[PDB]
Amino acid sequence: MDRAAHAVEQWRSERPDLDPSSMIVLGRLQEAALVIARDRLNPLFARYGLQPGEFDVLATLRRSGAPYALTPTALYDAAMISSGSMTNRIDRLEKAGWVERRANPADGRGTLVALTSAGRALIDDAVVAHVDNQRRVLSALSAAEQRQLAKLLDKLLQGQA
Amino acid sequence: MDRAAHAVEQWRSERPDLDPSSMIVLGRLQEAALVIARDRLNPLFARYGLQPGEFDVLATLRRSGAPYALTPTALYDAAMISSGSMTNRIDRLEKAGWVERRANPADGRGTLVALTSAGRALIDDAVVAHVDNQRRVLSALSAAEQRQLAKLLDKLLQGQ
DNA sequence: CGACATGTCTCTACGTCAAGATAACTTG
DNA sequence: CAAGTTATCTTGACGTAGAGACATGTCG
Repeated sequence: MDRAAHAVEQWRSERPDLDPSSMIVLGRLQEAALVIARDRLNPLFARYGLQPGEFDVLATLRRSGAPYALTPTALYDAAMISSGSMTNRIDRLEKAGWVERRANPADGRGTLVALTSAGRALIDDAVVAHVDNQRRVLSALSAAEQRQLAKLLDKLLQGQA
Repeated sequence: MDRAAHAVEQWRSERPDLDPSSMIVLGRLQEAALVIARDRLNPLFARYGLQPGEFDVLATLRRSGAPYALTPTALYDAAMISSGSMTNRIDRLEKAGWVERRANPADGRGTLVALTSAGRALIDDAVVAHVDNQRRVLSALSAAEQRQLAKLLDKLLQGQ
């Protein structure tokens, strides 16, 4: 029995008026996200000098195509964090020399965050190591099992939408 | 296309030398965990005056049975957080009157964190709402799909 | 226009990790 | 005993939400 299953057995004993079965799937979802980030993905980003959120900004800039420049709002909408938290991520990356701010010509309120050449070289390198890492994380599942997990998670996400 | 699928399409265009397929399942895993906690689970805990980690401690104490008393170590092992972070959680709950610290008779180094009557009443109500909340969250999946999701996540966790 | 909305940062306040401290426990 | 380990808290550092501030964009 894993953590989620054992916790459900305790609740079945302590509150027989309750059906706590839902705790298994959602507990394992939470635990999987935490463990995979903490033990597998984040140490790799750290070897490149990046926090996970910093890797995410560089990846979002890079995959958006030349000239690898996005507004803070596009970045925080993509990252699903607050505007102020995105300011902090940009500040860290800017000080490290991986991105550069400039005025957005399209909007007087705006800023464009752009990859530097050094930032682009870093993420171009890290993304390959990252995907290799992700594949190893998933290797306990067959190809078909990974596809079905992706489908089940999409159905669950569409449910929230 | 959802967020993960669109991100993968961008990578396929920008780095055709790369196979970014793994990003779909792991991106959706991360997004699902965040969105469900942010939009569904954590607001409910807040209605009871609890942070998610505080709910978790009270739940761990309650489900362990009378006298609902566990050591900080048993708690932080169950929560998968560090010892110092568990101190903070206990501090918040104790100040709020939901738990009480006492010396552990079994270990001179140790403490027992125990539910108060008010803390037990709080978690006994909140856990019912929480389970109702979880079931609605999962209602987009059939019973068989939820079982399959649970099995696939267990296989993935054992892999780690 | 003035009223309202948005982009973005600054700021407070909090949960978190890891390192360190130290009393007490374990081991041999 | 003497050395090593564990329980637990304290502490510095950092990411985070979201309120607030303010310049600039949008609306009738």
